[PDB]
Amino acid sequence: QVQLVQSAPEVKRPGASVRLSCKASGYTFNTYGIIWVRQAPGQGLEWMGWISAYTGNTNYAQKVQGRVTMTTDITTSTAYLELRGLRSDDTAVYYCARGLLQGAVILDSYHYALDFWGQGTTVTVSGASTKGPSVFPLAPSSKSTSGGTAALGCLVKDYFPEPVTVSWNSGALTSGVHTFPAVLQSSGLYSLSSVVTVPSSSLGTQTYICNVNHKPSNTKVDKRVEPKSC
Amino acid sequence: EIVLTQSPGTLSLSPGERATLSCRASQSVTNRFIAWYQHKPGQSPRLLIYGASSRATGIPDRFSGRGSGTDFTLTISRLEPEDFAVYYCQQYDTSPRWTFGQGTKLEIKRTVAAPSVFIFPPSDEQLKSGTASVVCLLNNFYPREAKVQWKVDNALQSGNSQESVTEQDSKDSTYSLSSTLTLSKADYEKHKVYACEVTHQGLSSPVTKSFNRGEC
Amino acid sequence: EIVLTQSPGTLSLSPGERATLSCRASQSVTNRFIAWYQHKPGQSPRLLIYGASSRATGIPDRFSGRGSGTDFTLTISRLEPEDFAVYYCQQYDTSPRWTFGQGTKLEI
Amino acid sequence: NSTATLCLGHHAVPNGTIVKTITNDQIEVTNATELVQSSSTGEICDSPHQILDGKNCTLIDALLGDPQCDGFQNKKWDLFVERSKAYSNCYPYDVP
Amino acid sequence: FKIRSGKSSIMRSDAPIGKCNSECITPNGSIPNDKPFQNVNRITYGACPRYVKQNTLKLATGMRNVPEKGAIAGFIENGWEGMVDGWYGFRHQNSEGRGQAADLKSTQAAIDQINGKLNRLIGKTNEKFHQIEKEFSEVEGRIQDLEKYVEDTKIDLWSYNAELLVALENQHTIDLTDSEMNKLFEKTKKQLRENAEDMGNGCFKIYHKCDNACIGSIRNGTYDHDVYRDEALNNR
Amino acid sequence: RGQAADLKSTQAAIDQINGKLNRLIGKTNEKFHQIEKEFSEVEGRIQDLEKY
Amino acid sequence: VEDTKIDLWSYNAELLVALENQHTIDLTDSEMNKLFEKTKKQLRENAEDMG
Ligand SMILES: *[C@@H]1O[C@H](CO)[C@@H](O[C@@H]2O[C@H](CO)[C@@H](O[C@@H]3O[C@H](CO[C@H]4O[C@H](CO)[C@@H](O)[C@H](O)[C@@H]4O)[C@@H](O)[C@H](O[C@H]4O[C@H](CO)[C@@H](O)[C@H](O)[C@@H]4O)[C@@H]3O)[C@H](O)[C@H]2NC(C)=O)[C@H](O)[C@H]1NC(C)=O
Ligand SMILES: *[C@@H]1O[C@H](CO)[C@@H](O[C@@H]2O[C@H](CO)[C@@H](O[C@@H]3O[C@H](CO[C@H]4O[C@H](CO)[C@@H](O)[C@H](O)[C@@H]4O)[C@@H](O)[C@H](O[C@H]4O[C@H](CO)[C@@H](O)[C@H](O)[C@@H]4O)[C@@H]3O)[C@H](O)[C@H]2NC(C)=O)[C@H](O)[C@H]1NC(C)=O
Ligand SMILES: *[C@@H]1O[C@H](CO)[C@@H](O[C@@H]2O[C@H](CO)[C@@H](O[C@@H]3O[C@H](CO[C@H]4O[C@H](CO)[C@@H](O)[C@H](O)[C@@H]4O)[C@@H](O)[C@H](O[C@H]4O[C@H](CO)[C@@H](O)[C@H](O)[C@@H]4O)[C@@H]3O)[C@H](O)[C@H]2NC(C)=O)[C@H](O)[C@H]1NC(C)=O
Ligand SMILES: *[C@@H]1O[C@H](CO)[C@@H](O[C@@H]2O[C@H](CO)[C@@H](O[C@@H]3O[C@H](CO)[C@@H](O)[C@H](O[C@H]4O[C@H](CO)[C@@H](O)[C@H](O)[C@@H]4O)[C@@H]3O)[C@H](O)[C@H]2NC(C)=O)[C@H](O)[C@H]1NC(C)=O
Ligand SMILES: *[C@@H]1O[C@H](CO)[C@@H](O[C@@H]2O[C@H](CO)[C@@H](O)[C@H](O)[C@H]2NC(C)=O)[C@H](O)[C@H]1NC(C)=O
Ligand SMILES: *[C@@H]1O[C@H](CO)[C@@H](O)[C@H](O)[C@H]1NC(C)=O
Repeated sequence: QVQLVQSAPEVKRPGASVRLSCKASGYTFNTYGIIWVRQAPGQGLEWMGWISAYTGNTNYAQKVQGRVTMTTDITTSTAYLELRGLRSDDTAVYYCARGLLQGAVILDSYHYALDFWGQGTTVTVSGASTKGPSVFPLAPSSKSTSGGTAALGCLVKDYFPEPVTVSWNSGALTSGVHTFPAVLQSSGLYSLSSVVTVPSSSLGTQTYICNVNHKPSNTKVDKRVEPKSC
Repeated sequence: EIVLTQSPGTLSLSPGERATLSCRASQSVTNRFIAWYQHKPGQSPRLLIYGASSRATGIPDRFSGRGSGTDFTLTISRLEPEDFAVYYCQQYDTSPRWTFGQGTKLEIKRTVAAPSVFIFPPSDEQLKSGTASVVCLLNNFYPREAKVQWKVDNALQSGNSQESVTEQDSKDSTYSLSSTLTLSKADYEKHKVYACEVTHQGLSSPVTKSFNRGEC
Repeated sequence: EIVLTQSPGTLSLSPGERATLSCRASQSVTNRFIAWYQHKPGQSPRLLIYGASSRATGIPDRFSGRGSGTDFTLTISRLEPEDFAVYYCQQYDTSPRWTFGQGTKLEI
Repeated sequence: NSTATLCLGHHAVPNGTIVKTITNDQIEVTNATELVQSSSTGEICDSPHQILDGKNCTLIDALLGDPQCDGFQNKKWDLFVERSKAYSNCYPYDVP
Repeated sequence: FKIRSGKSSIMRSDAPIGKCNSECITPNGSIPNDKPFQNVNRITYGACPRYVKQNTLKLATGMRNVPEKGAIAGFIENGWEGMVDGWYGFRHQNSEGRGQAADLKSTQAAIDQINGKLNRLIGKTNEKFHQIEKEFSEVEGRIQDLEKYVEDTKIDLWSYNAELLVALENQHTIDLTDSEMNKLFEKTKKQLRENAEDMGNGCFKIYHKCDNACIGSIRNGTYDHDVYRDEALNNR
Repeated sequence: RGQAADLKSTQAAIDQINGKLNRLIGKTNEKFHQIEKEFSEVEGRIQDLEKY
Repeated sequence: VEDTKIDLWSYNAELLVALENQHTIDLTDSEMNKLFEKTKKQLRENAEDMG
């Protein structure tokens, strides 16, 4: 079937240049153009530019006219987007949807719209050094914290860059597990918090341990969560 | 350029109700352009309605599009759990250009639910590092509108906290929120009372959870 | 091609009676074309009506062309023995093509 | 020989349609679109304009309250489709 | 009762009521709202095409269809039926042999012009809800004559406008498609300069040693007059 | 290097544009009495025709 | 009604006359230019354009 496969997630330093790839399968590549649209964190979709496979013509957004260069390759149906002079605002998820039919006259509005979309590639641009996370436990509170509900968690702090994968008790606990989206701290290192609710009686019976994996740093840390006693 | 404005920005509606989403054009545009797209969290955006009213292949017939000139609308009937997402609206300039829309969020399902509030004091190890983090957690609360105020020795603190919210939970369609207060170790030691106050629609009286420094 | 259908194929009238012939065109024609001819047996065809309603030079005033669009008519007032013949519909188009008609016979 | 040749040409279709220029009545073209709709589905579609089938009642008859139109009482419509089979069963009425 | 200023209206028709979606409604039935002109019935409700008396109006979406007849020919009076990859192209008879290729850029430029024209015609929709009635059951004298005249004059004026638009757009289409080819001819002439001459027919008679690479260099735009210049021996 | 602009061709184009503009911007429609589109009430046959 | 119809028809006729006249002039001149080009092609390198 018609399918679009994008490039891999990338991490870049401010002022560098990044190249992104988009590959087309099934439909004849030369007939339709490739159109790149990006989504900044907490922002709507934003058009960047359009490249044609039939013609070499390119049109770029006004905000990125100077810094953007787009290319096409017939063999084998590969579209390249190069962004230079990367800035912190360029951190976003970049998509590559199929574009207008550049082979024949057009009456259906289907070719005048973006139809088949790629998975998207996440580009994070920041000057921070890659850093493994530090895990600090969030202890169950005294007074049982509630009559029958106990809350415990793990704080994942000072990690760069995303993603982190957090599992509880090696996947045994899947009920009530909440993993909040990361927040960018002022220092530039992401921070995250994961919590889960367990019965108050079970606090003594079961030991609760949170597992944190950070593939970019190749660091995996497991911390026991226990109620503090004095 | 041709800026597009999307009406209502957030819409809440129980399953099985018709929904109308509005896209307003700064200038008149032919019905040929102005297509309608769907974005599901963590997933690539999808095309629902191309042109003005035509239905894209594989799109349920419940989805319908309509409109002319400045005003364009998307109507969904028999709202099912697959439908809940963010929706976008776009058009085309003669030299290829695609102005998109701000984004209408269909956060939906109802049953006002009271938040469960818990407070977590900083660990001693983090204190050894020199940075202290106090965490206030709101669990299983609806609607998503909630206000958390930080009180240190009955003193309001502004600008020293950050907040993070989960998406709709599939099981109960509830939200969860976390507020983190970041302070230095010396500032943490300078005060003994730490509290977070939560005001919510479910709670008639604001609920405050507190701890005393060096006292468990 | 453009097809002109004449009517009636055979018309029998008494001498001294008006006769009306009808030619319907497949497609609309500007009155600048569609002309009417006469073919007495054993003789060369004669041009009666050129244009749409203009008599040719040296044609009796009784012959009267008329009509517009799809339908065109030729009316003969006070039919006389000279008039017995077969009458032919004609059109014309930009690339010269003179599509004729089947013909109507006056069995007076 | 060291002399080649390069010809510049266009495309043609074996199946040609005919359009009208300003000057020539008949000029042949490859693909021609039709700008005039000259057909009907045969059925009046209910969506997205609210249609009320008049059935046996004219709008005036429904307004008056002729018993056959009892069903149409207090109804909202966007296009009342009056029907040719309209008949009245009540006191003879003339409306200036 | 309630009297509201509104867009609801009434229509006299016997057509069945079905289940479907269509913006335009006419007494015969619902008709597509795409095509800019219609010839079904003057009575309309909704975003309906303008009514014109003409049955078929043809808007050209392609260039003039010129047929074709060892040797090869050019745009002068011949048109290659076999060319299918693109609208305009280059054919060649070099030492290796005859070959055919298509210029993508010119084809898509002309097609884009046609596309913009088409977009300006088909997309528009005229929204009209409540109107006069043109079907009259009885003879009413004065008022009937006026409103009948209104619709008749409106129909005639719109029909003339439609014919003018169609003819003008067709003429522009044909002129543009021919001009694109003539532009390709002049560009190739500039690039060849001293090493070629127009052979009457569209075929450029070029006198220099050309391999397949030479033809490729002509089309992609790298044929340099200096590299092949010494073959100016043409005159001698 | 230097630039000198041909005045003759420039003014030929300007003359043609002047002609078309002069044809367009001198319009006067002297039409006094007409019908109205302000209706404080609703009438029926006349109003529907007047608006159309 | 009559005034509107007369003015609209008159404008349509004026536009028609203008456009058709322009087309006739363009057609007549274009044929001559094409004849010049064909004569040049036939003469080949035997003569130049005198100006
Ligand atoms: C010549 O110029 C015309 C006018 O602009 C262009 O117009 C249309 O091009 C498309 C092809 O992409 C065709 O649109 C299709 O029309 C169908 C309606 O059915 C009619 O047409 C078919 C022939 O296509 C007839 O067999 C049929 O009886 C009807 O007369 C729709 O059903 C299509 O929708 C979708 O259908 C399938 C669903 O599986 C999809 O896969 C398709 O991709 C499509 O999206 C579609 O709307 C249409 O026929 C063309 N119109 C005309 C008048 O020809 C031509 O593209 C252009 N051609 C060239 C070579 O230049
Ligand atoms: C190439 O082979 C194709 C077969 O695939 C043929 O293409 C068809 O050509 C005809 C003629 O252009 C198209 O038919 C229709 O033309 C109507 C009016 O034109 C004439 O049509 C016939 C045929 O000559 C005449 O007898 C008649 O008197 C007319 O003068 C239009 O009314 C049609 O448009 C509308 O048709 C229906 C009916 O109302 C509507 O529902 C439609 O929506 C549309 O609005 C149509 O244009 C036909 O479209 C062509 N088909 C295709 C697939 O292209 C060619 O004949 C053939 N060419 C050669 C040279 O052999
Ligand atoms: C809108 O308007 C239509 C048309 O007027 C109404 O439909 C009519 O409804 C009445 C009531 O049911 C029908 O009256 C029946 O007539 C039958 C004989 O009619 C036949 O012949 C006429 C022509 O003379 C045909 O038009 C018709 O189709 C028939 O073929 C009787 O046999 C019926 O008697 C029934 O009841 C008795 C009870 O004692 C039984 O003994 C009988 O066996 C039988 O079951 C009855 O009298 C009338 O025929 C209908 N007309 C049509 C055209 O269908 C709609 O009701 C009206 N309203 C709405 C909302 O649509
Ligand atoms: C959509 O609905 C409209 C409206 O109902 C419909 O248009 C109408 O069609 C009828 C039938 O073709 C027209 O009535 C004709 O009028 C002409 C002119 O007076 C007559 O010449 C016709 O006579 C026919 O029958 C004769 C039998 O002896 C033949 O000798 C003769 O040659 C004709 O074949 C016929 O009475 C009517 O005028 C129109 N218009 C209106 C406003 O009613 C239309 O056909 C429907 N369908 C479509 C696709 O639009
Ligand atoms: C233009 O087309 C030619 C067709 O052969 C391409 O190939 C080059 O041909 C020149 C001939 O002088 C050689 O010198 C080059 O070595 C050839 N290059 C390759 C990669 O084969 C040529 O690449 C094309 N140029 C462009 C810019 O696309
Ligand atoms: C449609 O046919 C009629 C003749 O019945 C004619 O008046 C009209 O010009 C035709 N429209 C065309 C050929 O576009």
